[PDB]
Amino acid sequence: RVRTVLDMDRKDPAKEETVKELRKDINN
Amino acid sequence: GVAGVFGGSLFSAMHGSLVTSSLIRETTENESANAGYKFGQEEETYNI
Amino acid sequence: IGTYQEKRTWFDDADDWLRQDRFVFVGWSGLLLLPCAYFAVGGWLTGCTFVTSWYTHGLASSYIEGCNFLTAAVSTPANSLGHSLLFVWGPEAQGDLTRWFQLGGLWAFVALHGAFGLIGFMLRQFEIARSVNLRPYNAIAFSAPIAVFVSVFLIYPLGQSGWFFAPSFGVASIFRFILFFQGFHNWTLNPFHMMGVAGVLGAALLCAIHGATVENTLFEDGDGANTFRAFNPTQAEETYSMVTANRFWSQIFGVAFSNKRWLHFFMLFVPVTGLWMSALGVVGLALNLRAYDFVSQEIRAAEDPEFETFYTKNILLNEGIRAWMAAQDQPHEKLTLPEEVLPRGNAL
Amino acid sequence: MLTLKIFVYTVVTFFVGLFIFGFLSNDPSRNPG
Amino acid sequence: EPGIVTPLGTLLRPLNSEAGKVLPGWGTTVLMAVAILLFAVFLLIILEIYNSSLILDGVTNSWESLA
Amino acid sequence: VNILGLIATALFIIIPTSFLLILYVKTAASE
Amino acid sequence: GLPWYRVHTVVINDPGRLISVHLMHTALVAGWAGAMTLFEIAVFDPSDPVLNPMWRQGMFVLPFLTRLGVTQSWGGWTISGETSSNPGIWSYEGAAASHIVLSGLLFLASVWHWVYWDLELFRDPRTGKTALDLPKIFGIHLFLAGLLCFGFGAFHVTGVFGPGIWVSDPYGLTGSVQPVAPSWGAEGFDPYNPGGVPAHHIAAGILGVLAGLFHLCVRPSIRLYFGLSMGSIESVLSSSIAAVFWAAFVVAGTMWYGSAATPIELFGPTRYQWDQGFFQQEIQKRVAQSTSEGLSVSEAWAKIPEKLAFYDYIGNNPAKGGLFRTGAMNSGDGIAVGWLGHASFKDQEGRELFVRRMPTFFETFPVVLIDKDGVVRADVPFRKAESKYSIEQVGVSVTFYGGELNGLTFTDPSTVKKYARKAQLGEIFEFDRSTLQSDGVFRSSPRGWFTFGHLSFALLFFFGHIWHGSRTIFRDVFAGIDED
Amino acid sequence: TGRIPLWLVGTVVGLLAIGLLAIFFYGSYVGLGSSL
Amino acid sequence: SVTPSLKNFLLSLVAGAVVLAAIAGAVTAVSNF
Amino acid sequence: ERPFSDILTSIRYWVIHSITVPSLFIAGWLFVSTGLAYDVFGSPRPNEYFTEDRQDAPLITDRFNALEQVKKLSAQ
Amino acid sequence: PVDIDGIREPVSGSLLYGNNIITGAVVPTSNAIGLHFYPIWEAASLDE
Amino acid sequence: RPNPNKQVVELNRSSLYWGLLLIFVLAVLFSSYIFN
Amino acid sequence: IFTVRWLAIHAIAVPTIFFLGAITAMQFIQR
Amino acid sequence: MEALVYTFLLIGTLGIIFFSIFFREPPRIA
Ligand code: CLA
Ligand code: CLA
Ligand SMILES: C=Cc1c(C)c2cc3nc(c4c5[nH]c(cc6nc(cc1[nH]2)C(C)=C6CC)c(C)c5C(=O)[C@@H]4C(=O)OC)[C@@H](CCC(=O)OC/C=C(\C)CCC[C@H](C)CCC[C@H](C)CCCC(C)C)[C@@H]3C
Ligand SMILES: CCCCCCCCCCCCCCCC(=O)OC[C@H](COP(=O)(O)OC[C@@H](O)CO)OC(=O)CCCCCCCCCCCCCCC
Ligand SMILES: CC1=C(/C=C/C(C)=C/C=C/C(C)=C/C=C/C=C(C)/C=C/C=C(C)/C=C/C2=C(C)CCCC2(C)C)C(C)(C)CCC1
Ligand SMILES: CC1=C(/C=C/C(C)=C/C=C/C(C)=C/C=C/C=C(C)/C=C/C=C(C)/C=C/C2=C(C)CCCC2(C)C)C(C)(C)CCC1
Ligand SMILES: CC1=C(/C=C/C(C)=C/C=C/C(C)=C/C=C/C=C(C)/C=C/C=C(C)/C=C/C2=C(C)CCCC2(C)C)C(C)(C)CCC1
Ligand SMILES: [Fe+2]
Repeated sequence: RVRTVLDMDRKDPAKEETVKELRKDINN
Repeated sequence: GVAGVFGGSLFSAMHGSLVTSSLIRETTENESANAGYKFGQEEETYNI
Repeated sequence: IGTYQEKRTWFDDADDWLRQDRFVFVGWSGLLLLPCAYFAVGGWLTGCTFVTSWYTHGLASSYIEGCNFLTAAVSTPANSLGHSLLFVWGPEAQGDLTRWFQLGGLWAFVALHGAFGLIGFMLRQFEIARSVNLRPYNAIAFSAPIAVFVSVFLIYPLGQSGWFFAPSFGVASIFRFILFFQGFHNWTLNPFHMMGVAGVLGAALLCAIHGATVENTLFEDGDGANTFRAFNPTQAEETYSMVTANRFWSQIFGVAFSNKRWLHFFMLFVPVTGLWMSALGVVGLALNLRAYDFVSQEIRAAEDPEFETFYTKNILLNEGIRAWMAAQDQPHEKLTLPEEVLPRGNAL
Repeated sequence: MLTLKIFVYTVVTFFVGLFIFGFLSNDPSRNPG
Repeated sequence: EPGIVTPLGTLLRPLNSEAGKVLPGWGTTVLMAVAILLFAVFLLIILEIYNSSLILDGVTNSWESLA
Repeated sequence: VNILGLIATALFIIIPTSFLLILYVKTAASE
Repeated sequence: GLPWYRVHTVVINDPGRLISVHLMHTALVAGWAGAMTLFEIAVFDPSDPVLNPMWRQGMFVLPFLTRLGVTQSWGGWTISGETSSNPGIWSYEGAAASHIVLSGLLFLASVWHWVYWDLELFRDPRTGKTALDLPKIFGIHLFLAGLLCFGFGAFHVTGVFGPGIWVSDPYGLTGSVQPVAPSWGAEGFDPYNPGGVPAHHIAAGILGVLAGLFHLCVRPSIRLYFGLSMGSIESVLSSSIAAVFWAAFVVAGTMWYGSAATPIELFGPTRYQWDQGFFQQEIQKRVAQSTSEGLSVSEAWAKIPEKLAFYDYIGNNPAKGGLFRTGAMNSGDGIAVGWLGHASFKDQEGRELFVRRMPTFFETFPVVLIDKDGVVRADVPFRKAESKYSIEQVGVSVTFYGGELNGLTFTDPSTVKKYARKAQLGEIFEFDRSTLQSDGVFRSSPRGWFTFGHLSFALLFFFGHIWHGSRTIFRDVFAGIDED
Repeated sequence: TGRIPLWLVGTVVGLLAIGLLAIFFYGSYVGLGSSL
Repeated sequence: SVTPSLKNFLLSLVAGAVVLAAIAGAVTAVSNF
Repeated sequence: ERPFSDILTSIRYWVIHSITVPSLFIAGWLFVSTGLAYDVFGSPRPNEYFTEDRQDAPLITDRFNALEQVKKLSAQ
Repeated sequence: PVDIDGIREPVSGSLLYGNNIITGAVVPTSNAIGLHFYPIWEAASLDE
Repeated sequence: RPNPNKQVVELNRSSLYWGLLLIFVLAVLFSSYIFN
Repeated sequence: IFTVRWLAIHAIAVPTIFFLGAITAMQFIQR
Repeated sequence: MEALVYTFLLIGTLGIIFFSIFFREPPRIA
């Protein structure tokens, strides 16, 4: 089971432009 | 100055194109049109 | 048409009406030029007047916000929208005109309407030249501005991550675009902007030289000190001495034109070639195929800590531009660079 | 270095004198008109 | 001069025979306009899908479509 | 680029120059 | 007295010598294809499909040969990395030899069609003057083109008779030439869906045949005949130039953005995979899934394929290149030898730190190590005086999981700074640069060069459309004008 | 149509245009965009 | 239809057809006066 | 077409336009002053750039759902 | 090389000292000179 | 029997000078980048 | 009247005057 | 060796300029 929140919180520091951050951003 | 160089380019292209287009037919095909003009033509070779 | 004209059709009536020589020639090309160009210019004016860029670039870029003619600009949309066409009915704005303004859709509106307006204007030049039976050299010349517009406002943003890196329609925004190109692409060192600069400066030189030479080799043709009155539009003789001009420039400069047709073709030719070369260079930049560095000099400087040229100093300047402009120029990157990582000289 | 300086002074004075005394020698009458 | 006569040329003559023949009026220009209109709409749909301005039900428009 | 660039520059100088010179010589001989 | 830029107009009114010169251009193109294939095969290293694929070595026609089905070679090596049991006559060398022999045959045919220019086929049967029935010619050649398009779509690519085309997984790890089933639904217009390629080339092809049967049966109307200047070959030239530059724009766009027809195992990754973290997200998702299974970090990273990590490197970004940075990607950066592993940076507190990756725009990027909550915790400062987030001050240590350095931890500040600088570029790899004397600046992948070349050609051919079409419409006045 | 001579119309329109430009500069020095 | 974006696209096609027909009808009406 | 000099020197033109040019000018002044310009074109007022929680510049950071994002980022 | 900034950091601008046409230049006078007149005979030697 | 469309190319000396100047100026411009 | 020139003049005049009024009103805004 | 190539190119350009000035084709009047 993958923690999507931690996945996004790992991609954001290395690359804020990642599609992980931008997808469903208003939901956050 | 930028407006001046851009206008220089624009007006150079515009004037050259207009004069080249208005160039009256003194030379037919199979050769360059520059042969129609002569250095001592002492006349306007283009329809102003 | 050729064998016979057959019968008059409704197309014939439309052509006859559109081709009338009224004050503003509409023509068939008008149906594409007038609406598109009108909407492009009106959109630019509305954007520079009322629309803001607070949600797109986090910048105030309208008159109603306190900007003047220099700093107001129809800013390009946010980078997260990528290369979305940003239709007012699209999946982004979803019909909300106010939010469509807020999202930056006005930039896409203006850019697309302007592109089709340029197409319509070249079509207008072709149509008018065909009507008066002239070789359409001015449309061929106008191909160069179309190439520049296509390569800068369309090809370049499409090569990048989105419309965000396109030139925003404004004065200071264009200046930002220029400095961004210097900092990131090292656009000055690119031989294609070199050829474009040479073409534009040579075109200005030719304009000035031809004007001055004609105005200073005029035949008398009149008794007034105002030489402008001594000219008739329908006269056949040339108003200036070509022989005198040729002799003057031959003895001053070394070489001189001897053919009016060649002279004016050269005047047409230089700026068009310059702009086309610059457009090719901008395509290369769109792909980030930048002429950034001379690897031999970089390697020599790395091995030799005392070898310095103006090129290396320019590289340092580019590095400074990039580092100090990245944080606020590209907000989507979220670059919170501490002041200790920004490159900086001594005591400055 | 003194010899170079005096040589350059002589050359410059010669050319400037030629200029000054050439524009004086009835120059305005040297037109076709 | 009459030219060169060859078996292939004689075979292929009818294809190039009727050069210049036209139809009176506008002919099938209206149908051409309809076809051009439909093709423009089709290209618009394709560009919309690729540009992601037209989200479709079964279209992902991403590298995940390789799966 | 020590040799490959040298060959490229040399060919770019030589080929068009030879073409132009041949054309000019042919023109001047014919007319 | 033709000027040098008008010489090739001598064949404007001569159909036979037009055939001859077009044959000569075709022969030259085929000869270039064969010669380029031979050169590429000569200078190609097939030993290591991982970390040294075709797009690393600057191969340009090998991607297309592999894309359309040609995979093996007479040298005993396969582009997929297996052994060539029987490459057959359609190896890379076979294709090169075939295109070369075709070039020679076209040269001979060009000579013949040049010598015997005055063929009666080109004479108008009624008037006796030379003429070409351009509508009928377009009908015939369009019918042929549509027939060939349908044949290629239905038999090739589908594998009914042909071999198929290159199909890969979304992450470009396991790709090969496979038959493709057509996609008849809306998903056939998904650019990244391979099934669109057959179906399109089927349906469009069918239409072409029908379109041919129209533009071959129905003569154009008089108003349209004179309006579009049908009957002048230069009008055809203008329209063809326009169509070809349109196609060039389309192919350049579809290769820069990537599609089912330009796989990353043949042309390399796109810049939009680096920009959006296409591979980084997948790698981290696999690592997280393995961790959730109970594995340690070392095992989870050891489970990562090296090719997937290699894709997650900014050196493979096509937009990290130079116009005059020539040659193979191996010429700028060394030949990849192995994956060092994944570098995890941790401060003396134990807070995990991530190195900010270099964006595609930046030639040089400062090194910053960022907290999970997007708070800068360390960096390699430019001003070592009174620094605030220095490596030594924060005490950052780097531990490598997987790869060559597995379970190795470095704590000395120099090594940590070096590895953080390397990690800002993506995954860290070992490069052998002595072999090719790599200078150390990134080159561009073949997809970048293709896009640049065909975009420049597209612009120049837009000018060609403009010029040759203006000459078409204004033919009467382009010999000169009679004043007003 | 000789009434209201064209030079008078031109002078009045030019005065209005110069006044508008002066108002724009004044607004540049006060209110929004005045840096205070 | 199925997707709201598709419905918006179709309505955009309808609106563009409407404005194009308006331009054509206007030019026809003015040509026939 | 009447020459521009004849029209611009005609009293009829001026008496026609002296109630319409000021009407357009006053319409524009009212459009700005009554707050309609902000309402329709969405430019925030000088007291609406920053909200309670957003004390920095906004960021769209989303392709779809950008309508909702810009609506929640804009002044409420 | 020429010490353009007067900080004893010479800048190379000639072809013989590893420059190409694009980077090569005639480096401006040293900042230590300022606006002072600097003829050849003023310098102690050609090297200076 | 001979092809009537035969034409002779001409190149006056001014065109030769223009071509040589173009070639050498392009070489000057691009040689720095080719050697890199 | 309502000729083509009338439309061409009034398409760039009425919006121009409206925007001039708008900008003049903007000149008298206090933050 | 690069300096030699650059010098040769500059010398060639200057020689072309010299020939185009002093060995030009005379401008033929009429
Ligand atoms: C397949 C496309 C195509 C074709 C069939 C033609 C055909 C023709 N063109 Mg055109 N043209 C094209 C594209 C094309 N052109 C494009 C894209 C442009 C924009 C750059 C032009 C711009 C152009 C101009 C300005 C003129 C023509 C002219 C002509 C006519 C004479 C050409 C000639 O003899 O020049 C002779 C060519 C040479 C002496 C060699 C020049 C060497 C060039 C500069 C570099 C060499 C290229 C390289 C070897 C091959 C790579 C090209 C390839 C990769 C695309 C001829 C019928 C002339 C004309 O109108 O006739 C009256 C003319 O004035 N063309
Ligand atoms: C559009 C077609 C095309 C494309 C996309 C490519 C792409 C590629 N080729 Mg290739 N090639 C082509 C056509 C093409 N080629 C043709 C027609 C030939 C026959 C001559 C070759 C022969 C060839 C060889 C022998 C090699 C390649 C190689 C390569 C790869 C190295 C990158 C590169 O090109 O360096 C950079 C390209 C450039 C710097 C060219 C820039 C273009 C400038 C702007 C032209 C300006 C010229 C200027 C006006 C004249 C003055 C210059 C003068 C001083 C000399 C690359 C993927 C190399 C390789 O990878 O080996 C496998 C290799 O060795 N190609
Ligand atoms: C910044 C430089 C620049 C500008 C502003 C400019 C402007 C113009 N050039 C024209 C013509 C020409 N330009 C030519 C050559 C050149 N022009 C050049 C540079 C320029 N030319 C150069 C360098 C050359 C040399 C190649 C030729 C040969 C012609 C003509 O024949 C033609 C003419 O008759 O001149 C008298 C005019 C016809 C345009 C028109 O109404 O389109 C129709 C209106 C449209 C398409 C709407 C504009 C939409 C644009 C594309 C996008 C939106 C732009 C905003 C509204 C404004 C943003 C402003 C900010 C960026 C500051 C126009 C005044
Ligand atoms: C006292 C100062 C002396 C220095 C002046 C130097 C003069 C330069 C003249 C060279 C022109 C070369 C073209 C020859 C060809 C030539 O000139 O033929 C002479 C030609 C006149 O010929 P026609 O009028 O007969 O042309 C019609 C023909 O098509 C056949 O009728 O003049 C021109 O084409 C325009 C003048 C050149 C425009 C200036 C050239 C700028 C290039 C500068 C190069 C920079 C190099 C820097 C060094 C690296
Ligand atoms: C966007 C959009 C639209 C369109 C709109 C339009 C088209 C508008 C128009 C607009 C306009 C059309 C505006 C105008 C403006 C103008 C102005 C704003 C003015 C300016 C001027 C000035 C500022 C002046 C200056 C000066 C003076 C003061 C002094 C002397 C000199 C001079 C004259 C220069 C539509 C519907 C599609 C819908 C969607 C959106
Ligand atoms: C005769 C014959 C034969 C054959 C032989 C051979 C061996 C052939 C081959 C040939 C070849 C081997 C060919 C090739 C060719 C090549 C080409 C055709 C290419 C060219 C190139 C180009 C054109 C390029 C250009 C450029 C550059 C340089 C730079 C950049 C840009 C560009 C890319 C544009 C045989 C036996 C069959 C028998 C029968 C007869
Ligand atoms: C450019 C031009 C124009 C015009 C415009 C305008 C807008 C004008 C205005 C003008 C003006 C509006 C002027 C004014 C004048 C005034 C005067 C000249 C006065 C003076 C005063 C005095 C001298 C004295 C003072 C005093 C004192 C000292 C003390 C106390 C008392 C008193 C205050 C009395 C036109 C359209 C015609 C057309 C042509 C061109
Ligand atoms: Fe003139």
